[PDB]
Amino acid sequence: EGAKPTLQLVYQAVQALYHDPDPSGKERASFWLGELQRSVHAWEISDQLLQIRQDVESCYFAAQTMKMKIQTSFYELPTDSHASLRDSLLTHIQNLKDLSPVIVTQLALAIADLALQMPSWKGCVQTLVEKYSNDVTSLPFLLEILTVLPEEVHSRSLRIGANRRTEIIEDLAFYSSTVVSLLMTCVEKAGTDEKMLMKVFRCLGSWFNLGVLDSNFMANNKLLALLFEVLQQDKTSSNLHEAASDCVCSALYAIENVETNLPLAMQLFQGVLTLETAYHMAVAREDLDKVLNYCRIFTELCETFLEKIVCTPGQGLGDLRTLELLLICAGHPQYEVVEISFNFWYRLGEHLYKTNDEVIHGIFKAYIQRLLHALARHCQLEPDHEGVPEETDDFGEFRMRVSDLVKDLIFLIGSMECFAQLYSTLKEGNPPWEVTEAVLFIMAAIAKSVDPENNPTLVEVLEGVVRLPETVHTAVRYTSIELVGEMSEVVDRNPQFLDPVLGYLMKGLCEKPLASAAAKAIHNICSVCRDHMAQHFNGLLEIARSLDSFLLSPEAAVGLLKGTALVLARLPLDKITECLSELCSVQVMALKKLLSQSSDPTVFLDRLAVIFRHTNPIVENGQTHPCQKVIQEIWPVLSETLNKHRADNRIVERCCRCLRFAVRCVGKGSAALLQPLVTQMVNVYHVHQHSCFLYLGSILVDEYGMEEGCRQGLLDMLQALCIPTFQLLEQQNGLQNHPDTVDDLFRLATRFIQRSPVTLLRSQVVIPILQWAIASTTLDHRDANCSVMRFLRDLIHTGVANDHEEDFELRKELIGQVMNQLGQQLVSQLLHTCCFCLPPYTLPDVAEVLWEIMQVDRPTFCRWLENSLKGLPKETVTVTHKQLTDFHKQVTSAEECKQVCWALRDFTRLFR
Amino acid sequence: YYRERSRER
Ligand SMILES: [Mg+2]
Ligand SMILES: [Mg+2]
Repeated sequence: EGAKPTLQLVYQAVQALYHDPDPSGKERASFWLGELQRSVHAWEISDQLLQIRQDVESCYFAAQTMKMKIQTSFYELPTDSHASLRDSLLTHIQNLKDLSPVIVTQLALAIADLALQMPSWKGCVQTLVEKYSNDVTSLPFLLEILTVLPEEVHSRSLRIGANRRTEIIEDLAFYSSTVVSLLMTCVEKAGTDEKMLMKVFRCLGSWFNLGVLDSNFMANNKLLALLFEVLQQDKTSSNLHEAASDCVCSALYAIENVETNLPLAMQLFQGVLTLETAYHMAVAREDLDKVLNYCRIFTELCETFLEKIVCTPGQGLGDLRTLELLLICAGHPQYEVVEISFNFWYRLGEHLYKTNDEVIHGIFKAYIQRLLHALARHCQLEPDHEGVPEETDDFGEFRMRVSDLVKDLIFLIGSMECFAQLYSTLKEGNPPWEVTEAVLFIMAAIAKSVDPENNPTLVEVLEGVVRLPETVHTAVRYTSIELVGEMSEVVDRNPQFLDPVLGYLMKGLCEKPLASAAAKAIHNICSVCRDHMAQHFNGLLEIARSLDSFLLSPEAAVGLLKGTALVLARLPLDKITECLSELCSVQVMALKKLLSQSSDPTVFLDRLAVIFRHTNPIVENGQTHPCQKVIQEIWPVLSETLNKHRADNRIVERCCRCLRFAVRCVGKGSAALLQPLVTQMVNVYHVHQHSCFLYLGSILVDEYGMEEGCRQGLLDMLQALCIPTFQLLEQQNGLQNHPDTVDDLFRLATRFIQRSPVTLLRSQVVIPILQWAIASTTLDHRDANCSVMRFLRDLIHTGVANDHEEDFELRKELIGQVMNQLGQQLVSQLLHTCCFCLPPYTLPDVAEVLWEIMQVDRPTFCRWLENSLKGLPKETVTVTHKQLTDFHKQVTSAEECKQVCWALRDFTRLFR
Repeated sequence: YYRERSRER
């Protein structure tokens, strides 16, 4: 025998899962039931719970458990028992077909997943239909099985091979005639049952999505006529409407090429056009369910025929009546309707942009302005709105979505023509405030893209904005400020408007809800007009000093400092270093105050960061850098602040971020900070392993790696930082638990291998780094994997790069040692992670590493790759001999790195 | 969110 859980124990656990008075008692039962599902005991327990049929809770748990075991643990079943499990599942769904629909889907999903993994069940669709089609009570669950079976063909949670999946799809296509014939019988029998038609529609759309239905046979098929028949009738409920809408969208989306499926395309095209009457009927009854459904059908129709709309507009399947349907939907007062079609308008603009033909553009010009006219009305705030427009709720994100869409479609109208059009509608009619606000919002979207040569109509709009009194609505003042920020180029070309614009932005800067928008606009004027801004610099510094007392958001304050730093860099070298110590002291003194106290230096660290980041003056003739002097004044308080909050990863992160831009700004200068910073970095990293010290070290190596006097100190820093790093990675699941450490470690190693490779390759710490690099390729992490692959790529490239250099033969020899001891292991680990461990996003990075290995020694790579292919688990025909052979041929006989990537895509696809 | 790195080259 053996220890097994008993039926009484699981029934008591299932009851406790739903009905335990102690709320912690049901999470205690949930944990144990989860342990049961992942155990070998779950097979028999689920079967017996489904045979007893005690209640809905126990039967649902058993059905879900059966599904999970079949899709995750099918190897636990002996092949001898596959047929017994199928018969049991078919028996269970028969007995429980009326107990609960949610139980039936789980059993249907189990039957589907079982068939997909049981090739001995040949023609399962045929056996299922000619066993249950004659019983009207068995049709509901028969359709459920036939609905979820195509869905599970591409289930990520199943991991069937690409070769097996091709067998499945062409076997399901062979029986597509019988499932279509079953659906026609399902509408002849009980065709008035609304629930029956929904099951017929969901099954039809599922087989459309799989792409196995006959196009010409479905074109002349009554199922498609019934589909549009119910979408015309007003009496159809919301459930049947959604089922029919999804199926029409599935049929339209199933047409990937309009000429191959021309008879079907014409039938669908004619069908949706007849739904316009039903659309207006749905709008009159305020049935927002159907309205959104029709807009999805309309949007998908234009998506399916987007090629014909652009190629032959106004003729045949390019008939512009399709766009007229979308413009009708754009007229609906609810903005949730028009935003359904926003993706199509992007594609239309993208395709119209490709065809560099202004004659084709002119065909659609009217349709875009007609759409833009509707989008401007949707952006209108309510007439009783209080303050500035929201930018974080549903209506705020919609306005930002419209702003991006108008920027991408404005070329079809002409930015200059559309800008003056919106501005002319503002003078006449005495518009309400919410209308003037929305029109100003659209104008701000296209202001950056209008040619600033036609000054008259442009410079007079800017002139009218600064003359706005404070009596105007807050939202109108808010949007007008952002418009000025977008018109920074018209100010640079007409410099006489600088003072009126700066003055107007000053007033909004001194108001609370306009402070952020005014700081953003001031920043835009600073970066664009930084030439003739030396006069207004003194005023900017005054704002930079008393910056903290302005009710500015952290982003607005940083952006305001960025603008002041840009105009400062254009000043003479004397005035730069003079004003820089002042602007930093107001942040330095505040940092000293925090050392005598909540005390959160994040704000003042970020303010020092943005100052160093954008203070890049033209230093020539061997002059001293103005920021170097300020770095030595700033260093002690930074080191003091860093040592206090050394345990807080967030504050340390902002400290190193400020130190990053400080070193970047000065460059090889400020070498005095090398010894005290590196010393503090190693000491703090010994107790608290913040990965940002590895990144900060990479900046030092990137900035001082080429100077021979620093290569030893940097190598000592690397050997020092690697001791606590390896202990962090040697822990169980250390790679998965510390991915940021893996990321920043090979950022440091990459900067080392490209600034001083001979120093690293001839050291002792390069051996553990190489071993961790090969081990880190298994880590499923976007930033970590990109950093590791980049290191391996540049490490191997060292034996090829700069063949003109004096030390080329030494690098070639040093890389040959790495190739001999680790070359075969690297190719095998790279092939292993691509097929089993990593998602497809890593393939271009892996391909670049494989490409570099072929550059160093191509014939030896052919041998290493042939070995890794032979010793590869060719099982999920998982990998045929021709597929192994073609892969080795495509990689080794590749002339570009792209060919290695394409070979990885095809080969790696076989394992998922 | 507070962690910021430099982009690729
Ligand atoms: Mg040289
Ligand atoms: Mg040299």
